[PDB]
Amino acid sequence: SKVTLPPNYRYGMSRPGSLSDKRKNPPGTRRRRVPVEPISDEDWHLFCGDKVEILEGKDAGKQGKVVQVIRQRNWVVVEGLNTHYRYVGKTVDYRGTMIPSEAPLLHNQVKLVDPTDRKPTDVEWRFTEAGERVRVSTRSGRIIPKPEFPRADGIVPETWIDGPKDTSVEDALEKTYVPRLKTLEEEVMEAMGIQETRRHKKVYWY
Amino acid sequence: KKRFTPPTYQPKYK
Amino acid sequence: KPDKLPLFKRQYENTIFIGSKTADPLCYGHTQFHLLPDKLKREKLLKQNCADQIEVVFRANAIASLFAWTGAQAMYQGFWSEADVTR
Amino acid sequence: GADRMSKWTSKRGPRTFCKGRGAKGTGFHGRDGKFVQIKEMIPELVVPELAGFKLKPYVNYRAPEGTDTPLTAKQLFLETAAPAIEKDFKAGTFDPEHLEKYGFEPTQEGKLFQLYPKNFPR
Amino acid sequence: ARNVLYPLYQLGNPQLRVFRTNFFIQLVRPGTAQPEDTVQFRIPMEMTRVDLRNYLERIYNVPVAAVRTRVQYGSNRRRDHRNIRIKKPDYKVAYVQLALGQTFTFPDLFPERKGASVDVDVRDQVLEDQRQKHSPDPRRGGVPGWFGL
Amino acid sequence: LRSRVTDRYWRVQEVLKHARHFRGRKNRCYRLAVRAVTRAF
Amino acid sequence: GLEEFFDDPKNWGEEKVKSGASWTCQQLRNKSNEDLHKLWYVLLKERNMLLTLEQEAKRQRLPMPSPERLEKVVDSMDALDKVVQEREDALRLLQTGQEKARPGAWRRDIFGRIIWHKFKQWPIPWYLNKKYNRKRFFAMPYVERFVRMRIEKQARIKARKRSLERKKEKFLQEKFPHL
Amino acid sequence: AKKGFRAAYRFQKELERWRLLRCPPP
Amino acid sequence: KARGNEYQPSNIKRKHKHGWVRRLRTPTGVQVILRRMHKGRKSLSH
Amino acid sequence: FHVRVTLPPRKVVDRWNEKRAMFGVYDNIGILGNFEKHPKELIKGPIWLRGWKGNELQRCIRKKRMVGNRMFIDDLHNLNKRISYLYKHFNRHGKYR
RNA sequence: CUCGCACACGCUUACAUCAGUAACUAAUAAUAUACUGAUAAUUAACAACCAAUAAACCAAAACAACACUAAAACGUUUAUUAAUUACAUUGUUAACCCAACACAGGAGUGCACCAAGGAAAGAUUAAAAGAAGUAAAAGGAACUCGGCAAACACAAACCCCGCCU
RNA sequence: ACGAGCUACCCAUGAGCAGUUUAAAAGAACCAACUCAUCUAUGUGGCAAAAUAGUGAGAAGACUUGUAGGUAGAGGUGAAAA
RNA sequence: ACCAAAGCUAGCUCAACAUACUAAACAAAUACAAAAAUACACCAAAAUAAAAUAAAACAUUCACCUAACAUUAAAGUAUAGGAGAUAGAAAUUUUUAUCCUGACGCUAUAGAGAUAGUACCGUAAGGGAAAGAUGAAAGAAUAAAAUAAAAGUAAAAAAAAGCAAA
Ligand SMILES: [Mg+2]
Ligand SMILES: [Mg+2]
Ligand SMILES: [Mg+2]
Ligand SMILES: [Mg+2]
Ligand SMILES: [Mg+2]
Ligand SMILES: [Mg+2]
Ligand SMILES: [Mg+2]
Ligand SMILES: [Mg+2]
Ligand SMILES: [Mg+2]
Ligand SMILES: [Mg+2]
Ligand SMILES: [Mg+2]
Ligand SMILES: [Mg+2]
Ligand SMILES: [Mg+2]
Ligand SMILES: [Mg+2]
Ligand SMILES: [Mg+2]
Ligand SMILES: [Mg+2]
Ligand SMILES: [Mg+2]
Ligand SMILES: [Mg+2]
Ligand SMILES: [Mg+2]
Ligand SMILES: [Mg+2]
Ligand SMILES: [Mg+2]
Ligand SMILES: [Mg+2]
Ligand SMILES: [Mg+2]
Ligand SMILES: [Mg+2]
Ligand SMILES: [Mg+2]
Ligand SMILES: [Mg+2]
Ligand SMILES: [Mg+2]
Ligand SMILES: [Mg+2]
Ligand SMILES: [Mg+2]
Ligand SMILES: [Mg+2]
Ligand SMILES: [Mg+2]
Ligand SMILES: [Mg+2]
Ligand SMILES: [Mg+2]
Ligand SMILES: [Mg+2]
Ligand SMILES: [Mg+2]
Ligand SMILES: [Mg+2]
Ligand SMILES: [Mg+2]
Ligand SMILES: [Mg+2]
Ligand SMILES: [Mg+2]
Ligand SMILES: [Mg+2]
Ligand SMILES: [Mg+2]
Ligand SMILES: [Mg+2]
Ligand SMILES: [Mg+2]
Ligand SMILES: [Mg+2]
Ligand SMILES: [Mg+2]
Repeated sequence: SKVTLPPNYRYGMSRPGSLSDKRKNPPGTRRRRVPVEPISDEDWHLFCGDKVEILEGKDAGKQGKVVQVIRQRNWVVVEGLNTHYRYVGKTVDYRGTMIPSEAPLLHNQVKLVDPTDRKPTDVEWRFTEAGERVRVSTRSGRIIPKPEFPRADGIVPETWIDGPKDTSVEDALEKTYVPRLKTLEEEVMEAMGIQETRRHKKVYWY
Repeated sequence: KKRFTPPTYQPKYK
Repeated sequence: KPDKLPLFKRQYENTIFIGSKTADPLCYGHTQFHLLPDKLKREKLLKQNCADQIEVVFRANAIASLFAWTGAQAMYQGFWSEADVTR
Repeated sequence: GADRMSKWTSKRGPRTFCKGRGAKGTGFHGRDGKFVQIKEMIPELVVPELAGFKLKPYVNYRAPEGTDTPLTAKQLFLETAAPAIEKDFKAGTFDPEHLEKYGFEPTQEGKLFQLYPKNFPR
Repeated sequence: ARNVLYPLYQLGNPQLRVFRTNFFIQLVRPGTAQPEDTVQFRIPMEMTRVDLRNYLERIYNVPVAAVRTRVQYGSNRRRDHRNIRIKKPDYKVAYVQLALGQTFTFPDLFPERKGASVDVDVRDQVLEDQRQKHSPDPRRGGVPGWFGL
Repeated sequence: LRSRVTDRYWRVQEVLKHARHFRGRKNRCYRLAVRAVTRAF
Repeated sequence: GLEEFFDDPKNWGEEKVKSGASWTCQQLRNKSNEDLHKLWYVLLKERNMLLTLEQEAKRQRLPMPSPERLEKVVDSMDALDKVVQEREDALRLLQTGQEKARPGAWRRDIFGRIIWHKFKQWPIPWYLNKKYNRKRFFAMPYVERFVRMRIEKQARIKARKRSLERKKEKFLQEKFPHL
Repeated sequence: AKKGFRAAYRFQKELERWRLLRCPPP
Repeated sequence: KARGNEYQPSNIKRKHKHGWVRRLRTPTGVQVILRRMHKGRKSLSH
Repeated sequence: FHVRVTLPPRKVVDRWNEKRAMFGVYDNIGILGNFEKHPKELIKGPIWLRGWKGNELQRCIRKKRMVGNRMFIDDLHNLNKRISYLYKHFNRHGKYR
């Protein structure tokens, strides 16, 4: 299932259907539109899970790993570099667990760094002779591998145990289709031995 | 002539 | 609740009738005969998958009809809730 | 006044307005006013035997998927009739006039489950 | 099945068969005290008594005896932020009375765990102790206790 | 080309400065101040 | 087998219940029609059980344990239905050549629009049908004016959408002078 | 929104005057 | 005597006077429906 | 009469962009070009207003005559009503007569 | 103090359970059938959809014995065809509808005049003026356009105009 | 173009009138339900854009009333009050 | 000190080019009382525009008035007109291909009515709105800074006498 959003919607690093986002922007609000630089999917070279460097901010020159990207506002966020401190445990007469949350950053402020020399580079998309599209650095002239990142589900295929209601891999990949010219209905009738002799009468369509 | 002025109700939204 | 039998409430004339008016000298009953309808036939119940209902329908018909007719006799004689029956 | 945006269902009218909710009919009206239900009009669920079925509603998580290749008429023909046509043409017995032996149905009015008129719901 | 075109029936036509049914039903706990042999389902609005009887007798092999259906109307009174009525969908409710004397009671699908209750009590006690130790000393009169001297 | 007056604040204040010491609403309301200031002059 | 509407009794109180991934179109196509027909009811039972669990969770005012199972089951059933529909469409294209499984015609109703009138199944021909005969598939001469208004309204909407998009592009170029 | 800079500058002068009248600098 | 209650509701009269079939049975009612469609009305008839 | 409390963003307008630098560059195309083209042909705009000038009534009349066969229904109706109103006002109303 | 129960028409969940009411609805509070959120609900036997083609058929309903005039809705049988085989579909809540309102108004029918429904007064004091009622010495229309209103009266007459309902 | 869901008049289909006096169901009489609205007093941004209280007329008929249909503005309908 | 005040965006407007013009959705149901799968029919219809106005009245007349021929002239000419108001050609002439298209148009009482033909108002045809503002981050609300500038109040009720001021 998917949620619908008004055209005048502002993205705030929160899930659109989440309670925090709902309380931040009620369904009856329409805020001023922020200018977002148009960057296409074929030109968005900032992925999730790769090491990047910070250009401007309090942590100038520091490097961190990207943990999330928001294409709507051209935002990229790194874990624990550009941080402001906030209290998460709030009660009537008790406080604590003051954690550093981190603010989002723009593509003009975050640029990819190659793992060879660990120095900032500019990334340009190139088409390899093998039929693959891999990012190629221009300052040094080297390819940057795709930063594989775990999915939000939290399960890795290397360690998975089948439950009572999961098919085995061999059963799932077993091929038993015989491509003949019979419908599913006819094949099921033949398989189960259901015999029907009489046929439908003339039916007019108009 | 029996001239009468019918009252006009305010819009319900306000 | 009685509504799950299912039973449904209705409002109309509530009468206590024996088969004849109170002026009838034959105010006592001897035997009733009740014919089951085509809806409650044995074959219909078997198709409906109600094998043990074949006797339940008879029991319900007998209980309801005989109670109604005996109570009509009693109230024709002059007995009611606060004048409970003596015979 | 009455509403106009609300749906005009059978709950919003008089006693004489008894509109169906979308269920298919299952019979007609008999002689003495009762409803005669036709057995053939009632759908019969063709439910298979799942006792010895070794498949589950979910697949293994490590099982690989495949590239999306939707089945087309060309692929179906290549799979079901192309080898037979090629073998018969090599043998020299191929008859262009008669194709009913290869699964081709010149007329759909004969068989039970017709394709264009769509005589079957599902 | 629903949202499909049933073939027209005429005298002598073949029996109508549905292979992959499109009907999905739910088993609900009755909100009112029902007899032991009555089971409450929420069924699609296109389903009939005969369809539900076949659905229960064939797919699940349940010896049903009676089926009674009604249509429950969803409320259309709640208004959106644009003063537009929001309608809860109508739904069909079916009561199925079993045949062979079987009695069905809706189970407790969320049994509370003693270990979970103990863990919750321990967490609550720890939170209360943390609040008590974070509470300022009345005798200090608002002077912070972080500084040594 | 839509033209609107943007110095109406100063236009009003130039008159209201001469009526600050009046009594009633003549020291606040511009409609009642312009008549009172003219009579004062 | 009325207990099939519920999960295993040992998983009733569990907060999270794990399950495998959803079925995919290639895996469904690899299977035969017998296995597809059986898997339809295999998924139907699980979908009914999950709907029962969701309704019970709503009734008890508790979160449903791992509600992604219902989404996975719905996706698997949709994939199976799509595979069966693709096979039926390919076979009917091979045998009859008709793209649509239901007869229809491009008609012009009294409102001037061009509609796709699907054909219904009747026991009598069209010229003997009381209900069908009083329908009108044609436009009277007074409908051309409203058709022209519809055309002009759509043209205005499209033109102002294009102007809005051009203005947005120009504003973005002015705001980000990266050239 | 009224287009113009003269009104904004004049009101900035007025705001500076009000601030000086409210908090006289030493 | 007292006015203001000139509307006595009845679904049969409502549908027979301002219904879809009533509108479409006459050329002028079709024009009314076309006008409502052009304006963009949510409900063309009762 | 409430006026804004913040400085508006000062527009950095340049006088040496392409349009401002080449404004009306071929205004003397005829005079300095051995006449073939009038300065009329350099005017870009509506078809009924290229190299022409008139008051509101004349402009409406010319628009109806030139592009009146391609106007929308309501646009043509509004143009006809405006033409009628302008005719009546100009030929029947005023002071100097 | 007594307009209550149900059905038809009408509104469509305003009905029920739990919880909350600082504020929003009640023209005020208490809290709640009228506000808020969550969850549930109206189960058919009652009601709706529920044969044609020809023929025999003058002889009212009013306790209908038999009649009056204004001449009166309401039906069986015979013959030919009526798929034939459990379980079809739909309405089942409410303190409710039409009057801008939680309006002293307008609302069909069957039952009884309470065995069912409700409360005229938020708390004081007992100024004027105002509305309603009760009683009043002697007089009894002397008031007033008029015996209007009121009354322990509630009767008999003479004209004008329309025959009369 | 839209309006006879109020109202004017018709067309179908139904329903009401209890008690008393009279060979009477007599466009008779008393008087209920019911239908109208004579007079007065309150009310006059009121309970009400026509009401409340008292008092009145009819109440087996040229009567009241439910449902549905018809007559539409250079017109309809009208026991004429334009 | 309350009430309050200020954003710059949503989007609109006018033209040019243009494929050549009733968008997307149309699984099922939709002109039975629309969204109700299923029975022996009947279907279709045309007949001038009128008037408000001008002629200071009003009777003949009254440009445009939902029918193509555009532009430069002939020309407001010949003509037609209670020969009044006004209406008004033609014969005959001119018009070189494409890009160079955006704005001395508006910025939430403006610009489309539009956040929308939606709420709401009418039996219906129909009429028809108002309502947005923090921030890079609110996954920074023991939240931070700018105005504290309208009318209306409070801080702070009034002391003979009078268009309230000089
Ligand atoms: Mg309405
Ligand atoms: Mg109904
Ligand atoms: Mg009803
Ligand atoms: Mg039956
Ligand atoms: Mg039912
Ligand atoms: Mg009204
Ligand atoms: Mg209502
Ligand atoms: Mg509630
Ligand atoms: Mg209150
Ligand atoms: Mg009820
Ligand atoms: Mg009181
Ligand atoms: Mg007094
Ligand atoms: Mg008094
Ligand atoms: Mg007295
Ligand atoms: Mg006295
Ligand atoms: Mg006197
Ligand atoms: Mg006197
Ligand atoms: Mg008197
Ligand atoms: Mg007397
Ligand atoms: Mg007297
Ligand atoms: Mg008389
Ligand atoms: Mg006489
Ligand atoms: Mg009518
Ligand atoms: Mg009528
Ligand atoms: Mg009588
Ligand atoms: Mg009489
Ligand atoms: Mg009265
Ligand atoms: Mg009195
Ligand atoms: Mg009376
Ligand atoms: Mg009388
Ligand atoms: Mg009399
Ligand atoms: Mg006239
Ligand atoms: Mg007339
Ligand atoms: Mg007269
Ligand atoms: Mg007169
Ligand atoms: Mg004139
Ligand atoms: Mg004049
Ligand atoms: Mg005159
Ligand atoms: Mg005149
Ligand atoms: Mg004219
Ligand atoms: Mg002449
Ligand atoms: Mg003259
Ligand atoms: Mg606006
Ligand atoms: Mg002030
Ligand atoms: Mg003085």
